[PDB]
Amino acid sequence: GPLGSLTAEEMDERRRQNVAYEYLCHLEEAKRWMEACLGEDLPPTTELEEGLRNGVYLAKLGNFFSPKVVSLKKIYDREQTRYKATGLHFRHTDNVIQWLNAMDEIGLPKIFYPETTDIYDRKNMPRCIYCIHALSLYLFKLGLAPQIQDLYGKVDFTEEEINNMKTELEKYGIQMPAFSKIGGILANEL
Repeated sequence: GPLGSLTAEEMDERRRQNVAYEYLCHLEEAKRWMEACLGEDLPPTTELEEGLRNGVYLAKLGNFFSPKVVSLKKIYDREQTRYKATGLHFRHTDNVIQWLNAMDEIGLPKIFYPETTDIYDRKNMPRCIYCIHALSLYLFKLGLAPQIQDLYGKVDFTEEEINNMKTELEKYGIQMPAFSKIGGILANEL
């Protein structure tokens, strides 16, 4: 059975940083929209990056709408048991490559062509989240898929995480594009 404790406490009022708090908050949404249509107990925000890095989620997303472009039974029994054990065995990444090919379904530009080098990095992977956000309008373009809503700022976070966020994107130079203007390239060059 499940477990847990009973505690609650905070420091700041609303948040510490705007850019950082925006990043974390975004993740909380990316999972809400994904499960909103799919329907499955997904991991938390602090572990989200740990669940997305796995190709298992890369194929599941690239198969939920385009199960053709993506091979079948690519996922490792969709259990990710061996993963939690130690981590990636240079086999899960395979599912990632497929997801990248899914773009060929419509012929998206290069701006939406994330590399595996970023997906196989348990420290930085903005192109991953960002891309997942654009996928919303993508399907909504050649289909009638739902559109992600914007309401970041309803779920607070820790001080060590938020502060660490802006930090990781202060030296590594994490490209922070405008989520408001994502479908501006593919729209021009159809």
